[PDB]
Amino acid sequence: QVQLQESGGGLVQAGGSLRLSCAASGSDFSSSTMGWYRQAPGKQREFVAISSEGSTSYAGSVKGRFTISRDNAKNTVYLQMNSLEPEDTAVYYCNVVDRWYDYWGQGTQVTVSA
Amino acid sequence: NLCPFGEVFNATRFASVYAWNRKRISNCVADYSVLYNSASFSTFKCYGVSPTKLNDLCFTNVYADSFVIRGDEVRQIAPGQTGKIADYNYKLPDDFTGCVIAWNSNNLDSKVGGNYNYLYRLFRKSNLKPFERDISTEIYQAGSTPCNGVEGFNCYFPLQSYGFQPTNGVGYQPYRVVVLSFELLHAPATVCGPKK
Ligand SMILES: *[C@@H]1O[C@H](CO[C@@H]2O[C@@H](C)[C@@H](O)[C@@H](O)[C@@H]2O)[C@@H](O[C@@H]2O[C@H](CO)[C@@H](O[C@@H]3O[C@H](CO)[C@@H](O)[C@H](O)[C@@H]3O)[C@H](O)[C@H]2NC(C)=O)[C@H](O)[C@H]1NC(C)=O
Repeated sequence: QVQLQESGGGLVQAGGSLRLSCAASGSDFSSSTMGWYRQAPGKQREFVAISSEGSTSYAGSVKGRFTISRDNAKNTVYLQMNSLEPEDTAVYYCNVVDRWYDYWGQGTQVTVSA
Repeated sequence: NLCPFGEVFNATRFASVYAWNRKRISNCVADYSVLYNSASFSTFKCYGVSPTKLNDLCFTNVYADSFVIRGDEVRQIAPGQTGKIADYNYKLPDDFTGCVIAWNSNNLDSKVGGNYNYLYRLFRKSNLKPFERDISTEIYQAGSTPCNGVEGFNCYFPLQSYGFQPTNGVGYQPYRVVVLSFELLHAPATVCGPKK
């Protein structure tokens, strides 16, 4: 079956940085859709940054702060999370969609203090 | 031996409608009788073929299309429907010969405080072609001003969560849907029932 390796996260000071990664194995990830969604507690899960094959795409509050990259060679998507604010505290889940299914990560907690 | 119906109906993972799963079923024998009779399935409606006459018939290809939608939206899995699921997520053809099977899965596909794993596409520039699958995530331009990859005023992210809670009423509950797609060509037949 298909698995996803979430790595990164933890506590940071406000203004700190982080980098999340999510590496994909178990399928063909040619032209696939990879990126991150976040869920602050009691709120709906909302998207953060995502690359489908046509376009990459960013949430409103993270433009200029967060950057999404992938190398197709290692089947890994990266999220460089700069300029972190205590609003950004959420569980961050990577999303990978191949030709057959959408898959989710287990979630890495990211917490920002003031 | 028999066609693998365990693998499609009792699958561990069911996909979101925008990212629906197509398993191809060929070169085997299929008893549809046990499926039609089962009261597990609330919806079992067939288009252009009788449910009685399933084991008699012979088809060139049979496809199993499976996804999770809202309970209201099961209406849209029919030929010639319109709505957010039929226009932007999963489209049947006008000449669709085949069967739509669905059942409630509130107990598996909802958790407390919402299941945000299942999504649906809310906007697209065109309606989908039949059996077309869109997993694009570009920001939808709803206005005159271009989007620059950012969720903005008239710039919207196309995938919306169902967020299934168990406290939702039956219309807003998770239903698993399997679509059996019988294709007939001038090609030779691959899948017949037990009686042929
Ligand atoms: C889809 O799933 C239902 C549920 O069955 C479960 O998942 C299957 C893949 C198997 O792993 C099952 O062992 C598991 O329970 C299947 O229907 C069910 O079939 C089983 C037998 O395989 C039935 O068990 C029996 O129950 C009767 C009385 O209840 C006993 O007398 C028998 O000795 C035996 O224990 C089970 O009740 C039945 N459930 C329903 C809802 O009818 C189904 O076969 C499967 N679909 C396919 C095509 O595989």
